[PDB]
Amino acid sequence: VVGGTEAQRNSWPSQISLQYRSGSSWAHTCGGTLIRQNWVMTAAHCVDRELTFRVVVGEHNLNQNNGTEQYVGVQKIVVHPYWNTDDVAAGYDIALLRLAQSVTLNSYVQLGVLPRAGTILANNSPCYITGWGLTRTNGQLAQTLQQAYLPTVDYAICSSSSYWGSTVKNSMVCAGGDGVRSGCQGDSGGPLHCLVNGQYAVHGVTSFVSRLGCNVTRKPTVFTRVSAYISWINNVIASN
Ligand SMILES: [Ca+2]
Repeated sequence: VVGGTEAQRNSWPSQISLQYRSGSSWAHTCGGTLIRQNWVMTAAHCVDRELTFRVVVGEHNLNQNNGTEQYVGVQKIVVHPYWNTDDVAAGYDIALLRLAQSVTLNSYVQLGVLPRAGTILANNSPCYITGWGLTRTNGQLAQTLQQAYLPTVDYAICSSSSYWGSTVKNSMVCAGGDGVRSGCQGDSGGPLHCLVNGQYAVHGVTSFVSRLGCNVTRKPTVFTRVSAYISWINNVIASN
């Protein structure tokens, strides 16, 4: 997250760190949202590579013991069937991970609340992106979980020529674009949390930013629109 501030430890208890085994250790690669005790919602693109993956819940600082972490292997990966790695702009950038064990819920580990199907936010709706992604374009991952205030940019604006044009689809949510604050590499798969009727809900799964850079004016961060996938999510969980 570029232009973020450090999240308080218990602000976003559904945020998870998706990690892969790298030698004797593990490397953070993507965010995710805990949606059942044994299911995580992430981006399809985060799991294109044939890697060994684990999920960390109750994580705050990637580089030190928080005393709150639980570590769980990924048992099964279900990518949306229409996802195409050669075409992120087509959408469908969403995947569900079934965990090998059910995690224990507490102040640091909670299920993310999802919006009702079909919900579209009015332009400029207040949201926060969270993640351990790069803190600058071509920079380094954060150590501590970061948050950035990123108001939505509706489909009509976001898909206009000076923004993202045809690249953005109605199955996506755009947020930010101020040239200062944005998602960045390593935030992919994580939540966009938006405040509606007094409650934060996870309206987005972080999907992409501009090839030109993370915080680029009029290139808001783009998210898979969770409310477009409610039936698909339920169908997968019910059949697995
Ligand atoms: Ca830690």
